[PDB]
Amino acid sequence: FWGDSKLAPGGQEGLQFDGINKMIDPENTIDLKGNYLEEKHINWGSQLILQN
Amino acid sequence: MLFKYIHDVNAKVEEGRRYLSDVVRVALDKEETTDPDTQEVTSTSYRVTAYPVVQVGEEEVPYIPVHPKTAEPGQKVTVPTYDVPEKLPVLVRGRNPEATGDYDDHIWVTEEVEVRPLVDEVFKEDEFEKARLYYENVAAQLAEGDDIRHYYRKDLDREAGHYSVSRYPSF
Repeated sequence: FWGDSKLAPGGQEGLQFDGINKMIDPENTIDLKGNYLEEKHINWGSQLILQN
Repeated sequence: MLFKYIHDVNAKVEEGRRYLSDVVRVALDKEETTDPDTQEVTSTSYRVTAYPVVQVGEEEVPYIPVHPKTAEPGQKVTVPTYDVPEKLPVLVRGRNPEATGDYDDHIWVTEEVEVRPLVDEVFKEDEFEKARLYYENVAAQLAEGDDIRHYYRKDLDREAGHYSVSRYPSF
Protein backbone atom coordinates (compact mmCIF):
# COMPACT_ATOMS: atom_id res chain seq x y z
CA PHE A 1 0.00 0.00 0.00
CA TRP A 2 2.64 2.58 0.98
CA GLY A 3 5.77 1.59 -0.95
CA ASP A 4 7.86 4.37 -2.50
CA SER A 5 10.77 3.65 -4.85
CA LYS A 6 12.27 7.16 -5.14
CA LEU A 7 13.45 7.81 -1.58
CA ALA A 8 17.19 7.90 -2.30
CA PRO A 9 18.90 11.30 -1.96
CA GLY A 10 18.15 13.32 -5.07
CA GLY A 11 15.17 11.05 -5.78
CA GLN A 12 17.18 8.62 -7.90
CA GLU A 13 16.16 5.10 -6.82
CA GLY A 14 15.40 3.38 -3.51
CA LEU A 15 15.35 -0.20 -2.28
CA GLN A 16 11.53 -0.34 -2.18
CA PHE A 17 8.96 -0.95 -4.89
CA ASP A 18 6.11 1.38 -5.80
CA GLY A 19 2.86 0.65 -3.98
CA ILE A 20 -0.75 1.02 -5.04
CA ASN A 21 -0.92 4.59 -3.71
CA LYS A 22 1.62 5.73 -6.34
CA MET A 23 0.91 3.59 -9.42
CA ILE A 24 -2.64 4.96 -9.44
CA ASP A 25 -2.86 7.92 -11.80
CA PRO A 26 -3.15 11.23 -9.90
CA GLU A 27 -6.14 12.23 -12.04
CA ASN A 28 -8.39 9.57 -10.47
CA THR A 29 -8.36 11.24 -7.05
CA ILE A 30 -11.46 12.31 -5.09
CA ASP A 31 -10.80 14.43 -2.00
CA LEU A 32 -13.45 14.16 0.72
CA LYS A 33 -12.03 17.12 2.71
CA GLY A 34 -12.22 15.30 6.04
CA ASN A 35 -15.86 14.17 5.84
CA TYR A 36 -17.64 10.82 5.79
CA LEU A 37 -17.99 8.54 2.77
CA GLU A 38 -21.60 8.46 1.58
CA GLU A 39 -23.67 6.65 -1.04
CA LYS A 40 -23.13 9.08 -3.93
CA HIS A 41 -19.34 8.81 -3.67
CA ILE A 42 -19.58 5.16 -4.75
CA ASN A 43 -21.30 6.32 -7.94
CA TRP A 44 -18.63 9.01 -8.32
CA GLY A 45 -15.88 6.39 -8.20
CA SER A 46 -17.81 4.13 -10.56
CA GLN A 47 -18.02 7.00 -13.05
CA LEU A 48 -14.30 7.76 -12.69
CA ILE A 49 -13.49 4.14 -13.52
CA LEU A 50 -16.12 3.77 -16.26
CA GLN A 51 -15.00 6.81 -18.25
CA ASN A 52 -11.60 5.11 -18.71
CA MET B 1 16.94 32.26 -47.84
CA LEU B 2 19.51 29.70 -46.74
CA PHE B 3 18.25 26.92 -49.02
CA LYS B 4 16.27 27.01 -52.26
CA TYR B 5 14.78 24.11 -54.22
CA ILE B 6 12.87 24.53 -57.49
CA HIS B 7 10.77 21.49 -58.42
CA ASP B 8 8.66 20.73 -61.49
CA VAL B 9 5.29 19.08 -60.87
CA ASN B 10 3.33 17.04 -63.39
CA ALA B 11 -0.09 17.65 -64.93
CA LYS B 12 -2.03 15.84 -62.20
CA VAL B 13 -0.53 18.03 -59.48
CA GLU B 14 -0.84 21.19 -61.60
CA GLU B 15 -4.63 20.67 -61.75
CA GLY B 16 -5.07 20.80 -57.98
CA ARG B 17 -6.55 23.84 -56.31
CA ARG B 18 -3.48 24.41 -54.13
CA TYR B 19 -1.02 23.87 -57.02
CA LEU B 20 -1.96 26.30 -59.79
CA SER B 21 1.51 26.64 -61.33
CA ASP B 22 4.00 24.36 -63.06
CA VAL B 23 6.82 25.03 -60.55
CA VAL B 24 6.89 24.74 -56.75
CA ARG B 25 9.56 26.43 -54.62
CA VAL B 26 10.73 25.13 -51.22
CA ALA B 27 12.93 27.30 -49.02
CA LEU B 28 14.31 27.63 -45.50
CA ASP B 29 14.93 31.08 -44.03
CA LYS B 30 16.05 32.71 -40.79
CA GLU B 31 14.11 35.49 -39.05
CA GLU B 32 15.06 37.95 -36.32
CA THR B 33 13.28 40.48 -34.10
CA THR B 34 15.17 43.62 -33.09
CA ASP B 35 14.38 46.44 -30.70
CA PRO B 36 13.43 49.69 -32.48
CA ASP B 37 16.34 51.60 -30.91
CA THR B 38 19.26 49.66 -32.44
CA GLN B 39 20.16 46.23 -33.85
CA GLU B 40 19.74 44.46 -30.49
CA VAL B 41 18.16 41.16 -31.53
CA THR B 42 15.66 39.50 -29.19
CA SER B 43 14.87 36.15 -30.82
CA THR B 44 15.81 34.06 -33.85
CA SER B 45 13.63 31.55 -35.68
CA TYR B 46 13.72 29.34 -38.77
CA ARG B 47 10.79 29.09 -41.19
CA VAL B 48 10.14 26.41 -43.82
CA THR B 49 7.72 27.34 -46.60
CA ALA B 50 6.52 26.06 -49.98
CA TYR B 51 4.95 28.34 -52.59
CA PRO B 52 3.56 28.21 -56.13
CA VAL B 53 5.76 30.65 -58.01
CA VAL B 54 5.80 32.49 -61.34
CA GLN B 55 8.71 33.56 -63.53
CA VAL B 56 9.79 37.20 -63.25
CA GLY B 57 13.25 37.35 -64.82
CA GLU B 58 16.57 35.69 -65.52
CA GLU B 59 20.09 35.74 -64.09
CA GLU B 60 23.62 34.52 -64.80
CA VAL B 61 24.91 31.57 -62.76
CA PRO B 62 27.96 29.32 -63.10
CA TYR B 63 27.61 26.03 -64.94
CA ILE B 64 27.81 22.81 -62.91
CA PRO B 65 28.41 19.76 -65.13
CA VAL B 66 27.42 16.19 -64.34
CA HIS B 67 29.60 13.07 -64.70
CA PRO B 68 28.87 12.33 -68.41
CA LYS B 69 29.61 15.99 -69.27
CA THR B 70 32.59 18.35 -69.12
CA ALA B 71 32.56 22.13 -68.73
CA GLU B 72 34.81 25.02 -69.68
CA PRO B 73 36.78 26.82 -66.93
CA GLY B 74 34.45 29.82 -66.95
CA GLN B 75 31.28 28.61 -68.64
CA LYS B 76 28.01 30.11 -67.37
CA VAL B 77 24.33 29.35 -67.91
CA THR B 78 21.13 31.38 -67.56
CA VAL B 79 18.35 30.35 -65.17
CA PRO B 80 14.99 32.01 -64.44
CA THR B 81 14.05 33.77 -61.22
CA TYR B 82 10.79 33.31 -59.35
CA ASP B 83 8.44 35.34 -57.17
CA VAL B 84 5.20 34.70 -55.29
CA PRO B 85 2.11 35.81 -57.25
CA GLU B 86 -1.18 37.15 -55.90
CA LYS B 87 -3.97 35.42 -57.86
CA LEU B 88 -4.08 32.47 -60.25
CA PRO B 89 -6.88 31.44 -62.61
CA VAL B 90 -9.00 28.30 -62.69
CA LEU B 91 -11.84 27.20 -64.98
CA VAL B 92 -15.14 25.98 -63.53
CA ARG B 93 -18.51 25.09 -65.02
CA GLY B 94 -21.11 27.84 -65.22
CA ARG B 95 -24.26 29.08 -66.91
CA ASN B 96 -24.88 31.94 -69.33
CA PRO B 97 -27.41 34.42 -67.88
CA GLU B 98 -28.17 35.81 -71.36
CA ALA B 99 -28.40 32.55 -73.30
CA THR B 100 -30.47 32.44 -76.48
CA GLY B 101 -30.74 28.70 -77.14
CA ASP B 102 -29.73 25.17 -76.16
CA TYR B 103 -26.22 25.48 -77.64
CA ASP B 104 -24.79 28.33 -75.53
CA ASP B 105 -26.37 27.65 -72.13
CA HIS B 106 -23.49 25.69 -70.58
CA ILE B 107 -20.08 27.40 -70.65
CA TRP B 108 -16.74 27.41 -68.84
CA VAL B 109 -15.91 30.52 -66.83
CA THR B 110 -12.54 31.72 -65.54
CA GLU B 111 -12.27 32.76 -61.89
CA GLU B 112 -9.21 34.05 -60.05
CA VAL B 113 -8.47 32.69 -56.58
CA GLU B 114 -6.20 33.71 -53.73
CA VAL B 115 -2.82 31.97 -53.46
CA ARG B 116 -1.82 30.40 -50.14
CA PRO B 117 1.41 28.72 -49.01
CA LEU B 118 1.52 24.94 -49.10
CA VAL B 119 3.70 24.69 -45.97
CA ASP B 120 4.36 27.19 -43.18
CA GLU B 121 6.25 26.01 -40.08
CA VAL B 122 8.23 27.91 -37.44
CA PHE B 123 11.14 26.55 -35.40
CA LYS B 124 12.93 28.17 -32.47
CA GLU B 125 16.54 29.35 -32.34
CA ASP B 126 17.62 25.83 -31.35
CA GLU B 127 16.58 22.63 -33.18
CA PHE B 128 17.93 23.82 -36.53
CA GLU B 129 18.42 20.12 -37.26
CA LYS B 130 14.67 19.58 -36.95
CA ALA B 131 13.98 22.39 -39.43
CA ARG B 132 16.57 20.97 -41.84
CA LEU B 133 15.02 17.51 -41.56
CA TYR B 134 11.55 18.94 -42.22
CA TYR B 135 12.83 20.82 -45.28
CA GLU B 136 14.55 17.71 -46.64
CA ASN B 137 11.44 15.59 -46.04
CA VAL B 138 9.21 18.10 -47.84
CA ALA B 139 11.63 18.22 -50.79
CA ALA B 140 11.86 14.42 -50.99
CA GLN B 141 8.08 13.99 -50.75
CA LEU B 142 7.67 16.49 -53.59
CA ALA B 143 10.27 14.51 -55.56
CA GLU B 144 8.21 11.35 -54.97
CA GLY B 145 5.87 12.52 -57.74
CA ASP B 146 2.67 13.31 -55.82
CA ASP B 147 1.21 16.01 -53.57
CA ILE B 148 2.51 17.04 -50.15
CA ARG B 149 0.58 14.76 -47.80
CA HIS B 150 2.37 14.53 -44.43
CA TYR B 151 2.28 17.46 -42.00
CA TYR B 152 2.39 15.71 -38.61
CA ARG B 153 4.64 17.23 -35.94
CA LYS B 154 5.02 15.52 -32.57
CA ASP B 155 5.90 18.72 -30.70
CA LEU B 156 2.60 20.42 -31.63
CA ASP B 157 0.07 17.73 -30.74
CA ARG B 158 -2.34 16.66 -28.02
CA GLU B 159 -1.23 14.13 -25.42
CA ALA B 160 -1.97 10.52 -26.36
CA GLY B 161 -3.64 8.15 -23.93
CA HIS B 162 -5.63 10.90 -22.16
CA TYR B 163 -9.01 9.19 -22.35
CA SER B 164 -10.86 11.80 -20.27
CA VAL B 165 -10.06 14.43 -22.92
CA SER B 166 -9.99 12.47 -26.22
CA ARG B 167 -13.56 11.14 -25.80
CA TYR B 168 -15.12 14.37 -27.09
CA PRO B 169 -16.37 14.54 -30.69
CA SER B 170 -13.94 15.52 -33.44
CA PHE B 171 -15.18 13.80 -36.66
